[PDB]
Amino acid sequence: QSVLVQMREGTPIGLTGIYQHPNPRPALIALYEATLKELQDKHPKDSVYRQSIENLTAHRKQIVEDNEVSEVIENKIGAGLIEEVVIQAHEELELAKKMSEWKPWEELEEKPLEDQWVYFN
Amino acid sequence: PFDLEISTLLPYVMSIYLVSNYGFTIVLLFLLILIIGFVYEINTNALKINKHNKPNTDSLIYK
Amino acid sequence: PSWENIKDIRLDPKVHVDEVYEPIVNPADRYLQHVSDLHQYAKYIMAALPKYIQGFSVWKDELTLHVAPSAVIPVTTFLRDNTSTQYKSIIDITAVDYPSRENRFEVVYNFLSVRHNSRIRLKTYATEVTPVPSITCLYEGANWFEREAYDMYGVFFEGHPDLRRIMTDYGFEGHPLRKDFPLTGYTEVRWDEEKRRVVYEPLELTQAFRNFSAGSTAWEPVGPGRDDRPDSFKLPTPK
Amino acid sequence: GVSQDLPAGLLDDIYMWATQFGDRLDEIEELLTDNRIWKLRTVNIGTVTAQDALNLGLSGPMLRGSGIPFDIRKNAPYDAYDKVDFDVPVGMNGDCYDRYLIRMAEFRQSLRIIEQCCNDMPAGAVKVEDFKINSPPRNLMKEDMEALIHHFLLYTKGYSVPPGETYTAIEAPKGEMGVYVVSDGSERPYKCKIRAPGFAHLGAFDHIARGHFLPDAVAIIGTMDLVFGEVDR
Amino acid sequence: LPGGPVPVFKKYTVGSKGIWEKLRVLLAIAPNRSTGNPIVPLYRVPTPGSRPEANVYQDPSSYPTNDIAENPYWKRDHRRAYPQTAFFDQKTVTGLLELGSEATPRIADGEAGTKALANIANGGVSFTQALGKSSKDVIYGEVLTVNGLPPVAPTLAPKQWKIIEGEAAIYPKGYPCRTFH
Amino acid sequence: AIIATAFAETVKFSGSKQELQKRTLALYRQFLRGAPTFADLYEVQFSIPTIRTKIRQEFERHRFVDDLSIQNVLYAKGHMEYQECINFWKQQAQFLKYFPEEDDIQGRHQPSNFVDKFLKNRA
Amino acid sequence: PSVGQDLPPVGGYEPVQWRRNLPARGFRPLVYLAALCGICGYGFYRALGGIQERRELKREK
Amino acid sequence: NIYAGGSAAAAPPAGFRIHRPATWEESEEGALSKATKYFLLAEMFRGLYVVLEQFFRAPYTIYYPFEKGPVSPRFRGEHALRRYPSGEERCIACKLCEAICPALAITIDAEERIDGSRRTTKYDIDMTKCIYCGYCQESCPVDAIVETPNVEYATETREELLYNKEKLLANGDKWELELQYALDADAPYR
Amino acid sequence: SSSLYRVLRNAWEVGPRSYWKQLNSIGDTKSGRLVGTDIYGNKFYETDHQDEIHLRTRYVEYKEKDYD
Ligand SMILES: CCCCCCCCCCCC(=O)OC[C@H](COP(=O)(O)OCC[N+](C)(C)C)OC(=O)CCCCCCCCCCC
Ligand SMILES: CCCCCCCCCCCC(=O)OC[C@H](COP(=O)(O)OCC[N+](C)(C)C)OC(=O)CCCCCCCCCCC
Ligand code: SF4
Ligand code: SF4
Repeated sequence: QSVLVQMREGTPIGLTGIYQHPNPRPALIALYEATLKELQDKHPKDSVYRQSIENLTAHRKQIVEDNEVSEVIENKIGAGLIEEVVIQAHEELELAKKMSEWKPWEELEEKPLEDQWVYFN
Repeated sequence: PFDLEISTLLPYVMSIYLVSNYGFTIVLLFLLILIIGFVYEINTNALKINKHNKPNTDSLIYK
Repeated sequence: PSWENIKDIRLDPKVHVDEVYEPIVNPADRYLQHVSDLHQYAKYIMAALPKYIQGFSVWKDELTLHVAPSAVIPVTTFLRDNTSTQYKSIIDITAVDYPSRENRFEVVYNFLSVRHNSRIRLKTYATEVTPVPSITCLYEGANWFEREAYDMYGVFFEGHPDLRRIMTDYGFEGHPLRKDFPLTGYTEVRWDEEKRRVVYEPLELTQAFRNFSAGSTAWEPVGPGRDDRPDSFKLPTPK
Repeated sequence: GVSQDLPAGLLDDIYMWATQFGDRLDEIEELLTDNRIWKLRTVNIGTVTAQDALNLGLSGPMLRGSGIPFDIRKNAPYDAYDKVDFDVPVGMNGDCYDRYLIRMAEFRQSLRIIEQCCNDMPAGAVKVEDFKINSPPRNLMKEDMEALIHHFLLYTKGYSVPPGETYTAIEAPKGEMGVYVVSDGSERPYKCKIRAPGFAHLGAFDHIARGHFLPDAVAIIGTMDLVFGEVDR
Repeated sequence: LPGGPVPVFKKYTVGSKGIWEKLRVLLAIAPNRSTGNPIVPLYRVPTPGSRPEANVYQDPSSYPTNDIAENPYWKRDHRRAYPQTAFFDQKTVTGLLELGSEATPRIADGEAGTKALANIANGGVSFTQALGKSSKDVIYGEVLTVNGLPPVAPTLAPKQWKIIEGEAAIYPKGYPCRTFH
Repeated sequence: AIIATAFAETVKFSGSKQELQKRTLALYRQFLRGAPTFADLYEVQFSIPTIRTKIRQEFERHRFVDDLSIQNVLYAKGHMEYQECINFWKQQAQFLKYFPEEDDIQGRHQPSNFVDKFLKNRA
Repeated sequence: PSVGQDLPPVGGYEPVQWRRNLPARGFRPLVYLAALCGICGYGFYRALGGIQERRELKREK
Repeated sequence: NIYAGGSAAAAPPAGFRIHRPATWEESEEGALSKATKYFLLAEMFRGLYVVLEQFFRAPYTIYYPFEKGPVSPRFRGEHALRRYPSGEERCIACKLCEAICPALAITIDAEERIDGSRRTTKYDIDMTKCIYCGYCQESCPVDAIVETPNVEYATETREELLYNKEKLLANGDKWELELQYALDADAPYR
Repeated sequence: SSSLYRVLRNAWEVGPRSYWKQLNSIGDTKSGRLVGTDIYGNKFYETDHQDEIHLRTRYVEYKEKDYD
């Protein structure tokens, strides 16, 4: 399937370039479930990154599942308007897709030198 | 072709008394035949230059 | 209701204190709670990307992440894309040379999340010839900055469309903001009458530059000073 | 801090100017705001979407032209702007006309600042307390041995700054302007760097000015406010 | 409404007089507009080189700093009380995850605790191994927030916006600029 | 700055020496084709083969450079100089920086031996 | 102590004008159009009356 | 409550949602009333009448060689080396004006003279690299060099614009009556 | 102000010979009160009159045809 994350033409909104997004919450909860599924499948359960984004998107998805109207969920979420929120959930989905390729839970590959990181005491 | 009409309306304006009631209708018909070619021109937007500064109409469909 | 009958301001009772009272307080004391919050945030950021973050430093509500050059692009994307961070706007990026280090230049990136009202710094390193990768694929506004950091410093940004000089002369040989380059430089300009063009010549002054840095203090002018580290983030003494 | 004290009778004068400036700026607003020529010449020119205004590094009146409510003197306040009450104008369409309308109202808000600071001005010292970072008064240094020593040292050598690094950003009327200074610990800065606000604006010119006509490449220069002491230095 | 229109006799401007004032109340757009010129006896009299206030002027100061005898300067200097850059390696964060903290030390047997510190100080354990060995309560207490959520990017003084809508706005309805307070 | 300048190249660093040799080969071809354009463009006095032999000589300067990384910075600087020269951004007074000795004989009394250098103590 | 400085008045200054002073001036637009049609139509009255008078003069000559 | 993460109390304000723009049919103006303003150019005539009002008011121009503009005593122009009462050169060669000058305009050589008093042999200012910051006047403890409010000294050669000790002693001679007026009003504020 | 009555009444007060001299000197017609004279010889005047803008009150009448 395919999902819409940002209207680039439609009913105007306070931000320029964003417009009003029809049916924000099904797109929102589907984008959440994609983040949950890919993040559970491809990251190790020890890692702190996986733990907090699983908890974070579980918290946001709980808020979106509970309340029925738009203006109250966007107060409980804490981010901007829900068009902007759908852009953010999209963005963290793409981030969680990139992190499985980059694999950052490994120990660091390039250790610094001792002469590196000195600043005049 | 608009200039040539404006100089074609110049013989009439000097003889407007002589051709009473008759050359009036002929000049009406002449001007109306011109006006429909003019509304062709304004419906085609021939003299307007568009802008290729499109605001990215197409939205963000994903996956 | 006239402009001659308007009252004057200059004769009226003006406020008069015999004595003003201003309490004295360290301006570093107002930061301390937010500086502790900034500590906890940065410890989380290091625990999230352990492969890519070598260190951090918190000065006084100023956070700096300390990252390798091959680790530039994976950290920056995180700072853009994670919802907790959202450092959308690039502010200013530049370089500083320490000639005493083996990797001469360090490259600093400043970001601002206008959502969370937060700033962040990202410091990497680069030698004169080895590069640091460019974040201009992420940010449309970064490239001019990167390119400015080119011409003054000679730091390279691999993967950069339109890397060349900016805000120096076109035929300029050298990189100005660099400790081996002298102040007045190498060349000068005059109008040769013969050739009927300006000519670029080796440098010569009618008054020599006199620096007065020779003659600074011989007493160590400031102390070590205190610390803003909270009691949670320093190592416990045993027993 | 400040160089020296105000002259003796300036505070009664900045009021007398403000009372008439409130009308002198209504009048400039008349033949531009509702001119159909000035409107048509500036309606969809220079349109900046709110997500592109951040990637380009744009700030001040150009970021607040495009919808996003951010200014440093409210968000991260400094220099007693918290104590002074004002409002902020922020446009909705990213055009040159909402970048115009928010400039026209920051005049209003600035005149409000001037009035609220003329009324609430306190007494006291105008420079910092101590004579190890700025000079004593000439009454004192001709009498005081300590203050003559401090006067003679703050000008030959200067004061010394603790070793460190800072980026301090405030809001110029052009937009966010900051400075990144690296302090050696000596009395000369190891490194300074201004972030010119107009540098990022002129660097964002060809992102916006594609597809516009040639007259509309000039009214867009006037909104990004290029003074060029900023952009190159 | 507090800053609204005031008439032009409270504006310190040369204005008009006589029958020519009655003429210009007719021929005007708004009658309460000044003409721009300052009043000559009011604006800048006496000139700045001849002021009676310059004879009486004396250097200002505040009381706990101009005090002749109670303060010493070392109590009230803050240039020399500057704080330092808290530079943290990767290995000192492993120390903070495994040794503990000074607020909550997880260290017993201090004479053996120094030796327990020393291998981390030499690079015994790794940071990923420190995160894996760490308990769920430690990870949710000090790395994460206590609910299990990532810490929000901190700001010093949060700003809560309030849009002014009615007649207190700077532009009325129909103009594309809003005031945000 | 979405789109780039006309004769631009995204700067890219090659880990093999033979790819760098191919790129400097292509770059000499690009300078050498554009020398009639430079002679027309900067209104110079002399002939096109002097520009071409200047281009050859400036590559003759850096032939025996060993370090690939230094060859890489040297290539990037040379392509930037090409992009400035071909787009007509450099002017004729900075184009003729490259020819300081051709335009005029500086004068008599060129010091070659120790004695002529000594009589003016190196000037 | 701080003597000889400039200080605000003890009562404060009067409030300045910082609101927009743009009052809507003019008649209604229908008044201007009705006046326009009246001025025009009286002009057409005098003009076409003069044309007919000039025609009678041409008859006489 | 507790906020999510990516989430502060910076929620959107009450009323950050726009209202939908009005169509043509939901407007209070008639088509005839609106288009009378269109074809009879209403606000154009209003802005025309503004500058017609400005035709009938007083201009601001002053006539320059006959009427000068504003002066505060703090104002800075050309340079002057003052003298004591009963004529002594005031410059004790302390080099403080040289050490502070941000554009390196000052150059001084100093020698002990026949009296054993410390005086300048050579004092000099380049006025082509002076930037008029007034630090040289703020720095002098004797108050030997000042800035006279003369700006009308524009020259035709550069050689004339290089001021040695003699040109500046002649200035501090010439302007001394005026520098009295300046430092009677400035010296408490310094 | 820029009225004709002001230039007319100042031309009447100053007198026709000094009017012609001030007209060859400046464009304005000014009536002052002789505050003092210069050591170089330059008479200075200050204006009482009500319709005077700010920075118009004081002026010089020079001596030479070539003035500085
Ligand atoms: C020298 C001869 C010049 C003639 C002017 C040019 C042609 C006429 C143009 C029509 C504009 C007009 O006069 O409209 C009249 C209106 C004032 O009416 P109102 O206050 O808005 O009340 C209307 C309330 N209703 C709608 C309920 C009825 O505008 C003005 O006066 C603004 C000043 C323009 C002055 C022009 C000079 C004429 C003197 C008028 C003094 C009242
Ligand atoms: C679409 C257009 C519709 C017009 C409807 C108006 C009807 C008004 C009735 C008045 C007639 C009248 O009584 O005036 C008659 C007048 C004067 O003639 P006279 O010399 O006095 O007559 C004497 C007869 N002899 C000569 C035989 C002795 O003549 C006219 O031509 C003026 C007509 C009014 C002008 C209308 C113009 C309308 C605006 C058009 C904008 C392009
Ligand atoms: S003029 Fe002043 S600062 Fe300069 S040498 Fe003389 S006394 Fe010193
Ligand atoms: S005014 Fe400034 S630049 Fe000029 S001599 Fe004095 S200190 Fe130097």
